[PDB]
Amino acid sequence: TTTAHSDYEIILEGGSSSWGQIKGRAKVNVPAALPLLPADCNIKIEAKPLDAQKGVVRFTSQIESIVDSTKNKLVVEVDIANETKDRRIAVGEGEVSVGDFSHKFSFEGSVVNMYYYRSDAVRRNVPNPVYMQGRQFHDIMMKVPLDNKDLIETWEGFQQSISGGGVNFGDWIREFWFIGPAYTAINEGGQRISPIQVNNFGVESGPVGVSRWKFSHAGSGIVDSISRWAELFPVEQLNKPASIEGGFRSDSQGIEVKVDGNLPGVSRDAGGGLRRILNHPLIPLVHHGMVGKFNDFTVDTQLKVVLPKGYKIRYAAPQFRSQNLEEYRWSGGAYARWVEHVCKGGTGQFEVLYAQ
Amino acid sequence: TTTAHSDYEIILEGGSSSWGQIKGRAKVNVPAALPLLPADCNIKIEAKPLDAQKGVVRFTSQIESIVDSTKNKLVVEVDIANETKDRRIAVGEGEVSVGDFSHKFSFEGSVVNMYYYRSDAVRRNVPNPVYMQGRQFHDIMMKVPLDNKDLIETWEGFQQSISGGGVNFGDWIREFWFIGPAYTAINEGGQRISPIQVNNFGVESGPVGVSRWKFSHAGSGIVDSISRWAELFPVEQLNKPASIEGGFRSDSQGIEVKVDGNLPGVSRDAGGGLRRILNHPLIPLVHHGMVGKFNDFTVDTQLKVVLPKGYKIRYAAPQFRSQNLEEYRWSGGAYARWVEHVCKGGTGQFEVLYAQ
Amino acid sequence: TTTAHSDYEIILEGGSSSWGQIKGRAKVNVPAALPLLPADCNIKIEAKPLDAQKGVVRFTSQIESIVDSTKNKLVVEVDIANETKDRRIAVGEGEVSVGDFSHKFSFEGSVVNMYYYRSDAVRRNVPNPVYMQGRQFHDIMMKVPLDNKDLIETWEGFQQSISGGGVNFGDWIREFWFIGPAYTAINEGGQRISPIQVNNFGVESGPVGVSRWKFSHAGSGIVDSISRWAELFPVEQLNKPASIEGGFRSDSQGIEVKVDGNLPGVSRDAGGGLRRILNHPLIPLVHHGMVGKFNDFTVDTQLKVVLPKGYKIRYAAPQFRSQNLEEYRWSGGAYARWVEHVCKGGTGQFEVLYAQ
Ligand code: BCL
Ligand code: BCL
Ligand code: BCL
Ligand code: BCL
Ligand code: BCL
Ligand code: BCL
Ligand code: BCL
Ligand code: BCL
Ligand code: BCL
Repeated sequence: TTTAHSDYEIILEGGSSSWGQIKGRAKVNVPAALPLLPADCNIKIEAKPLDAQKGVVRFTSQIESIVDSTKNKLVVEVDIANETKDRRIAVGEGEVSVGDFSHKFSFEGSVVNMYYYRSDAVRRNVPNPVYMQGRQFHDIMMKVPLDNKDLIETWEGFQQSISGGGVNFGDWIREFWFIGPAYTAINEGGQRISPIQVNNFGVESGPVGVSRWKFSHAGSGIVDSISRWAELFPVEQLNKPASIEGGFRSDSQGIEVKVDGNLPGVSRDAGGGLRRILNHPLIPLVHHGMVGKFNDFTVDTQLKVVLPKGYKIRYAAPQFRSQNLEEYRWSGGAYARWVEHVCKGGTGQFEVLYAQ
Repeated sequence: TTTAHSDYEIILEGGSSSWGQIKGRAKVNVPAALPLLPADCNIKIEAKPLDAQKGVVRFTSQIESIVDSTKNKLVVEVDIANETKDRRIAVGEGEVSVGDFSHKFSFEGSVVNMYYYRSDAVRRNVPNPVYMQGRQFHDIMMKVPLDNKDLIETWEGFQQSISGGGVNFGDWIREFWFIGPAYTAINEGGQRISPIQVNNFGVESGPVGVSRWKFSHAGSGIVDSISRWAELFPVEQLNKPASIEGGFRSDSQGIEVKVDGNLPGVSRDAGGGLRRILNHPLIPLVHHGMVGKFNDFTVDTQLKVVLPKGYKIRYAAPQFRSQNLEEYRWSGGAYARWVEHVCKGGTGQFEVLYAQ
Repeated sequence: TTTAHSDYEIILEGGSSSWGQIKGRAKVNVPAALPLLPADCNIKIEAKPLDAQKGVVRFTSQIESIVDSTKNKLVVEVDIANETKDRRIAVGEGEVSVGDFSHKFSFEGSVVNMYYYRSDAVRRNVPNPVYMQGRQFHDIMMKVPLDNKDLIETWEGFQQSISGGGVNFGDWIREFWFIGPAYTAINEGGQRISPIQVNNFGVESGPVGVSRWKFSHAGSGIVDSISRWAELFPVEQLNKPASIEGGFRSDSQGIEVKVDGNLPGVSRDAGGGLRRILNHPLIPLVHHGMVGKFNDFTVDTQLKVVLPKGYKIRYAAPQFRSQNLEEYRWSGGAYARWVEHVCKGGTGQFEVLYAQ
């Protein structure tokens, strides 16, 4: 039969901490939807405080994959900091490699989040606001050394598309950028991508391809990068290194995945002396929903939540199945149906409130 | 197991009447997709003839909900009438309230429906036309007394967005307006929303926020508000009050709903001396289809149709299961699969033709 | 219970041939999603070499349907040839008929495919490239004799929409053109349709409606008409007539279909001395995915592959169930789950590599 076997774990820190140790694992005997298989991928993300006075974080990521025998790699190292409550800045470098090909880059970017409104009538009356509409502005400057024949070729293609295309370049680049079903997923999350504005495009003197470009993306409220702008970057809680790792193996007969992290932001002040496990980000559910409906499956799942010592759940919906002091478990019944729901694209709230 | 239990009833008036008494009830042990739960909502709609000579209808609606403990209310009272076969006019007032907040409004609007074509080649050859492409133009003037700090604040935000945004205001307002997955649902129904054109925005003298704005929406044929413009407002059949009521209760473990109404338009002349139960509106099926695929379910359903005395079904597909004179019932087999189909987004025709 | 019963067959030619005899049949006891039923349709397509020196193909198609008792017919005869590796030309004629109505047409068109990039870094490292982004330009000149009242009426409507609409005509025509859920399907495949540009619209002297119009369509890589431009027209392999036939019967209780063809392009050089059955086109899967999720179903399927004499499979994923020399069969297990997957919108690769 078709069965999804999964295990999730949440271990929460108490006091003034929002930190949690999270774990996930799943295996399902269904094909992945990728038109090129097998596909294996590993991701690691680390965030460490560089300067707590200026709120500078050193964010490092490494992604390695094998897709239909092609070996890929992305490495990135970036310094991130808020400048204002709406403007964040990033300065970094990295390298992208595919088989016998590689290219290096350096960049500087500013990202400005703009909520469409501010209302005390909403703030006073909605205890847990979810959908928050807005638009977010990117201004990117990037540099790539044109140190091989392939980089020269692609740079020349962009020179032709930018000069030839005119107003069409910034418009038509969107379907090049959002390759395959990444394009389809834009509308799926109530998201919009503006045309690209080219401020600078040129070759510096070996030769270096230089560019400065801008775009905005917007959301009707599902887009967490906009609705939860401050929360998604919990620099104020980063008093030590945080890290997350994920990995999957897939082919036309199965998918297997494991995630483990230790990071701030797992819990949040819910008000009235209560705390919550953070609201589930909506984009992962909505996007995974585009693949989660291709095969009927039974659910064999368990969630384990371990609160800090002397703390207890005050409200849980779906209700936990069993308890032993600070440890709570969810399996079968209502929780298994919620698991099926969210794997298929559902965004139905699973809420956990705790205190003491 | 996961089971959808539902009951539907249709009681038809005969002679020159298109009226029917409709009833629906359903319960399913699945979470709702709302990222904020529990959520309960009740709706009541009434339409009464004010002036049959001018074809003026008094349309009143009241919606009350509780979402994650927040109490909401919408009350609206409107005078509606056709001016031409394409232009309808509406003059009304209402109130929107959320928790400790409330605001009143008055409005005047004109809505012009424009079918993209008229063809006798289509009219002569298609006995039951469904997809009809068109565009529909709204021209709205609205007034809100700015009688609290919140209204002043929001009005000021709109003053900044309208003057600052310029051409961007009418464009970017769409993702603010179609909150969360309402934005996603636009494309889902083959629907389009034009940018908003601001004709007037200002403060009148307490202070009153005044605005006049325009937009058009279009459809490729699924949009019933366009394809079935005259049919959706059966003023010619409104010789007495019509009314409909609906209510639901939902949380992360279940959904329960009941609908009951007595209204014209339930049956329609099918031609050749036959009558049909009206074609199923496509938008409800297509939109509910965005939530109906999150959990596998078994179907426990029944539809009961009661024709007027001495009338009989001449054709039914899916075929009814049983009959007793003017009463017909559908359950199990083909009908249960059609029920599953339409709950998931399917628009497959279920046709009932009757006469005598 | 709900069961999809299907049988597929592939018989491959060897040596320098890419030709294959393909067969498909399926029956499922579910309603079709069409809001007008019953619906039966037959299609026949033939391609024959007219001139191998100029690479001219005579492509003929005939489509006949009955939808809710309305009898329809489309007949087309066209001369197609590549002019360059990016530009193809078509010159043809046909007739569209619905019930008591009919109209004839003649046309000339050029279609220019434009891949967004060319990269040797991609070519050297990706053994089987799938997503290829691009845009494709249509330039159509068409003529219809206005020999009945209906043609005069529609021509007059277009005269009003073109002169009245101005810039709006080319924009709003898209929802008229992509009737019903054809509009929704555009975004679904990561596809874009540009506004129509009208170069010529007029009446010639009986009266003939004349028009010249242009549009482009683009894809993020799922759009096979763009990604696989040369492959979808295998003129170099057309040394004799190729033909395909398909037919379906559907209503609110069932769907039944059969396809049979004999055509080039069924196999392709995979490199390294290996051959593959061609990559599955993504658009059919993605589009059928919009209807394939409305009813849970069990899978009763078989695929039979017959290689040319002395050839063997070197790799198959999902793995074949059984073998007897050059004959291989897939049924149950992993293949049945892949069948369920692709019927619901999944694009997960099923790969067959063979040699000798
Ligand atoms: C298909 C399954 C669903 C899903 C199903 C569930 C379920 C079921 C539960 C949670 C729970 C939680 N999930 Mg979730 N969740 C998804 C994806 C996300 C993402 C994300 C960035 O993608 C985030 C930030 C979260 C966040 C959270 C917290 C709100 C919460 C506690 C952590 C936990 O138990 O994790 C468990 C870890 C996982 C489910 C692993 C998810 C891995 C995702 C799919 C990303 C894999 C990326 C891969 C390794 C690399 C991709 C590389 C690119 C190809 C380049 N989820 C995916 C899409 N999630 C729990 C909760 O609500 O507690 C109150 C809970 O019970
Ligand atoms: C995802 C939705 C939005 C988006 C939302 C945001 C948000 C929100 C932010 C940025 C930020 C930035 N974005 Mg942006 N961004 C988008 C698309 C782009 C594209 C592109 C070509 O598509 C580019 C070039 C950029 C460029 C940039 C840089 C200017 C800057 C830092 C990026 C970086 O370091 O990434 C390197 C990172 C990776 C390669 C992996 C990231 C994987 C995912 C996204 C991580 C989620 C967190 C995970 C669940 C938990 C991590 C825990 C660890 C313990 C830390 N964005 C899309 C349209 N972007 C950030 C910034 O610093 O601005 C100044 C910022 O705050
Ligand atoms: C934000 C995007 C990342 C990036 C991410 C990747 C990834 C991921 C991949 C490549 C790959 C390729 N990249 Mg790179 N690449 C960047 C910058 C560059 C620059 C440059 C001078 O800035 C050049 C010449 C190249 C060149 C190339 C090709 C040689 C190579 C294969 C074709 C292709 O898919 O191109 C894709 C080209 C781009 C993504 C960006 C090109 C930028 C141009 C030249 C200048 C700016 C144009 C405009 C203002 C902004 C465009 C925004 C992007 C569409 C997101 N990249 C930056 C640092 N690039 C692929 C590869 O290795 O294949 C074997 C691959 O998988
Ligand atoms: C999920 C289930 C499907 C659905 C499944 C079925 C089934 C199954 C049957 C019909 C049947 C009919 N339906 Mg239907 N139908 C839906 C929604 C609609 C809507 C609408 C405005 O939403 C309309 C006008 C109709 C109209 C009709 C008639 C064509 C026909 C006879 C009435 C009847 O039996 O009703 C029964 C009543 C219902 C199914 C209740 C539907 C309630 C919908 C979901 C709206 C609830 C709104 C809620 C109370 C308030 C929302 C407030 C906002 C949040 C602010 N349906 C929903 C989306 N319908 C029958 C038929 O074809 O007869 C020939 C039949 O057998
Ligand atoms: C729904 C698809 C279209 C749409 C289609 C139509 C159609 C069609 C008509 C209007 C009408 C109007 N619309 Mg409009 N309209 C849309 C979006 C809007 C928006 C907005 C901010 O989104 C606004 C402000 C308006 C504004 C207006 C007013 C000018 C006018 C009367 C509205 C009213 O009284 O509602 C108060 C009503 C409610 C709060 C509840 C309505 C719930 C649903 C929509 C009712 C369906 C009927 C139900 C199944 C059966 C009822 C039976 C009873 C016995 C009567 N429309 C969307 C884009 N609109 C009507 C008019 O009079 O024009 C002059 C008209 O005929
Ligand atoms: C057609 C839309 C309805 C309407 C429906 C609702 C609903 C439903 C809700 C609110 C809520 C709010 N409304 Mg109101 N509201 C209208 C008219 C107004 C006017 C005005 C002077 O005309 C003002 C100042 C306000 C102000 C406010 C906020 C104080 C409040 C919380 C923020 C928010 O969501 O705003 C939303 C603001 C709007 C929907 C319209 C603002 C119109 C502006 C000021 C003038 C016209 C601008 C432009 C020409 C047209 C915009 C079209 C709309 C986007 C649909 N509304 C009209 C009568 N409003 C929410 C609330 O109570 O939260 C606690 C809430 O749930
Ligand atoms: C719903 C089912 C899926 C589907 C499921 C499968 C399965 C399962 C298998 C293949 C296989 C193959 N399919 Mg497929 N396939 C679909 C549609 C397509 C289309 C197309 C133009 O629509 C093409 C070109 C192909 C091509 C191919 C080859 C890559 C491969 C070998 C041929 C074969 O076995 O065919 C079998 C024939 C069919 C499945 C019939 C498909 C008929 C489609 C739905 C079109 C019917 C049109 C109708 C008659 C007329 C419409 C008229 C309009 C209304 C005007 N498929 C549909 C959408 N296909 C096999 C493979 O991968 O081998 C390695 C395999 O095992
Ligand atoms: C499908 C995605 C694209 C598209 C992709 C392409 C591609 C790719 C090509 C054309 C070609 C042409 N297109 Mg175009 N075209 C689109 C929409 C249109 C529309 C429209 C009103 O929507 C029009 C008027 C045209 C017009 C034209 C003509 C200029 C020309 C020949 C058409 C013809 O003979 O069809 C008559 C055909 C039919 C009525 C049936 C076709 C059914 C499907 C599409 C066939 C698939 C092949 C099947 C799986 C296997 C066949 C095997 C046989 C043994 C041959 N296109 C959409 C947006 N078009 C071709 C050309 O010659 O250009 C110069 C060409 O190469
Ligand atoms: C590429 C499109 C095909 C075509 C495919 C079909 C199909 C399929 C159907 C009709 C049907 C109709 N067609 Mg025809 N039709 C074409 C050309 C024409 C021309 C013309 C002088 O060129 C005229 C006057 C007509 C007229 C008509 C109507 C009398 C009739 C019913 C209304 C309707 O759906 O119209 C649809 C009208 C069109 C599809 C095209 C009209 C073109 C106009 C007059 C001139 C060009 C305008 C602009 C530059 C380009 C528009 C592109 C299209 C939107 C795809 N067609 C060409 C050859 N037509 C329907 C029917 O028989 O109903 C009983 C039907 O099912």
